[PDB]
Amino acid sequence: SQAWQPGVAMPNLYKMQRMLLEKCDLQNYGDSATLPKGIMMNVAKYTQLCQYLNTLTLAVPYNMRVIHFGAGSDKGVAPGTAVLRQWLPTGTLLVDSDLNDFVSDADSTLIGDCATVHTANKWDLIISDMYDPKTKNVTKENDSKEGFFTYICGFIQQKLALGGSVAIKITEHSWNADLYKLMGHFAWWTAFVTNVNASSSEAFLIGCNYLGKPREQIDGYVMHANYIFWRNTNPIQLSSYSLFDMSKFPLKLRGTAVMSLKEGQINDMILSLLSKGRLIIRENNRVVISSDVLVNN
Amino acid sequence: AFAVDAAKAYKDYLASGGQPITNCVKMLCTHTGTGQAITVTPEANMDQESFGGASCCLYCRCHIDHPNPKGFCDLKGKYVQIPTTCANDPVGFTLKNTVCTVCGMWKGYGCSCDQ
Ligand SMILES: Nc1ncnc2c1ncn2[C@@H]1O[C@H](CSCc2ccc(Cl)c(C(=O)O)c2)[C@@H](O)[C@H]1O
Ligand SMILES: [Zn+2]
Ligand SMILES: [Zn+2]
Repeated sequence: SQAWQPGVAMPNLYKMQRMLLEKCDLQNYGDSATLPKGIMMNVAKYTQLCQYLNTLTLAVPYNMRVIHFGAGSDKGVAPGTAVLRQWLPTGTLLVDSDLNDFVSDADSTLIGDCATVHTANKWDLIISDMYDPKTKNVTKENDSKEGFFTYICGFIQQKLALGGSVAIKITEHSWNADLYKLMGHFAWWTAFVTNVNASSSEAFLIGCNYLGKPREQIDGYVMHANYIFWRNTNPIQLSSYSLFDMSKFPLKLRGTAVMSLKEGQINDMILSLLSKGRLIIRENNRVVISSDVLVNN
Repeated sequence: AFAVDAAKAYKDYLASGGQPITNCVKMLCTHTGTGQAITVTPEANMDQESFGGASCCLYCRCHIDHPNPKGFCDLKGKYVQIPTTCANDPVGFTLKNTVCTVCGMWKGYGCSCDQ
């Protein structure tokens, strides 16, 4: 019955194991889903991610603020941004970014390494597709990767509003232990595999309703080993089925309350509202962004 | 007085038999929408495909200025509905056709204001 869902989320019992890290060997490696005529993998993948995010308790305020890293394709367009703009309520402010130049439907686009991106405001949702194929080296030890993952971890801790959520792409080899540890700072978390791309070790690590403190203590090396163990022992049938029913696709505008509060004012009552998708804590000023430019000869 | 005329160059390359611009971003949708030409969310009907607007704009895709004093783009950040029979070349179709300002449909592809 998984074939009619948008994808498969890591079952909770697998999160509780203490597996050793193994090589990822997917039974359905190299199979492919049959996409609807003329639909790109990236559109299908983001559509299924958004369909799954519709099932979670995302905070959806007025003036929602969403930022999308890794949004450029090698053809210079932004398919994932186009799906996000379709999904998010009209009037949502959407910013995207990538190392390479591209044209986008986002409200603003920054070109450069994500480490150069700075924002004045906090954000309600962070989406990342960033990935370096140089990490797929099967001939060497699979350790926690830094690069753009270091930026993402700091960016969550500094610029994600309390109550906000994230979806960060990982793979067998493209992962970071601190990012898994940060999943314990949300009210709930999972690793989500799209049904269209189930032949790949990619998943989106989803943190749902940021609390700004450790709710649970997660060892990221162990948790990534748990993720691979799940993938190794649970073949996922490739499926496009959910792409053909878009009647309920748009994210529900919940009008979630936005409050400004200071560290000492976050009590158990506030933490409960945050945990239920019913509160966003940040300022509601102007959204201002920038990219650092290195000047040289 | 010199200005690069990319619209003419693309039309002429199309007439010469050149392959249309590819990788326009086609959306999944119900295909039960209003059928209007350029919309805030995908609105294709049964006879249309919906595409991300920026990917269908000649000036966006070629990295050149938009032909307007303030340089504004009518497509970027929106979705453009393209008749399915014309969806092999969305850029050419947006470039060659006009939106009716009263009903929002493409003239000759859904506009019935003249009947
Ligand atoms: N340090 C860094 N800073 C900023 N960006 C970085 C980065 N390191 C890697 N990236 C970027 O991550 C992206 C991974 S691919 C995403 C994608 C988008 C659209 C399509 Cl259509 C497809 C596809 O072909 O399926 C794939 C690439 O665009 C990379 O430039
Ligand atoms: Zn344009
Ligand atoms: Zn008309």
